[PDB]
Amino acid sequence: CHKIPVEADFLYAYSTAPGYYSWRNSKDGSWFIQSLCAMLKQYADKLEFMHILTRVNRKVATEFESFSFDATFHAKKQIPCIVSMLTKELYFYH
Amino acid sequence: DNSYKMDYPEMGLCIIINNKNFHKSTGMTSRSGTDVDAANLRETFRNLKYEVRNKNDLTREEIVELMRDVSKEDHSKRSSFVCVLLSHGEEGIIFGTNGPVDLKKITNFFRGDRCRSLTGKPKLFIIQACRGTELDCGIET
Amino acid sequence: DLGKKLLEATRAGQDDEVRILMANGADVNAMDDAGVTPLHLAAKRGHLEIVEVLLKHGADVNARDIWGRTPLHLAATVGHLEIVEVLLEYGADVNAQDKFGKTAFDISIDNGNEDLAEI
Repeated sequence: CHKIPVEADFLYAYSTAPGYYSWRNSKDGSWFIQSLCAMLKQYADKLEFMHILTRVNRKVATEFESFSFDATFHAKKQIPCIVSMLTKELYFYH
Repeated sequence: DNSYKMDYPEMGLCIIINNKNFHKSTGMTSRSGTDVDAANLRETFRNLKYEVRNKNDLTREEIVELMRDVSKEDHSKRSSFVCVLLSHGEEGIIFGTNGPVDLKKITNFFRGDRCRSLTGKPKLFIIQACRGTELDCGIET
Repeated sequence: DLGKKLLEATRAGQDDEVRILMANGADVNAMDDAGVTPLHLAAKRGHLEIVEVLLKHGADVNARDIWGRTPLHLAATVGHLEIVEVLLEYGADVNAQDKFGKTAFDISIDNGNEDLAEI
């Protein structure tokens, strides 16, 4: 009989790359969730999910930089990490 | 076909675990701004027609129990499943209020063979949590 | 935001500006996105009197930055005996470990500070 892997059809949308800290702001929230929500609001009716998550990657990568009064933590950057075991395209407007 | 079937009667569950405050014994700081995330996520996913369920300040045991219970629900009328994790973290790890949970243990409940009403359906785990303490210094564009 | 200006004044060592800002209701436990508080800054930059005025007005003696470091860790790194003592008096936790498993005692050993290790 035909089977699929038990690990198939999972997507893990990580806020950050393996090994890395994940940045948050006290008033606006985390960089990743901000960008994810904003990109879903703008593109959930226009783009496939992977392409929405790619806009999130760019938004987080380009529009955010850490501010710290401690130079150790200042001017730091963040890339999210899309991990897809999906077998199909995902459109929210279907 | 090339696209997941998304015209089931329901879009699916959106489980949000929002851990802000942590036991003194852990030595973990309060996660200021996480409520802003949780509210933002509920608004966003409810507008996408997801059935949003917010859980605040869950212990490691509560997280596991919740996920086991949710995976044992009838998802047959649901197109997909979403789980959002907002907590402290380490590589492969999400924190309950009282200590670490293995992310693999959480997601295993939803394996194709263990959650049969979600077999063949997209299972989305959105993980807002540290994966270590490493900092990206960046590079000029 | 007064909380930003407090962090700013604390870092620059402006003891007077620190006092003025607090009188206007500036959050003594204000944070940047790395969890760095005025107490962290005052301890690191060696501003003893500022450390004392922050703690007097309820500064979190065991606040942690994103690397799990407390003001006691930072005071230990530069080796400021008086700040370490004042921090300890306000209930700083000697057993507190950063995300790298280091205590203030462990930093004093690595810096070769004999006077600090005993305290």
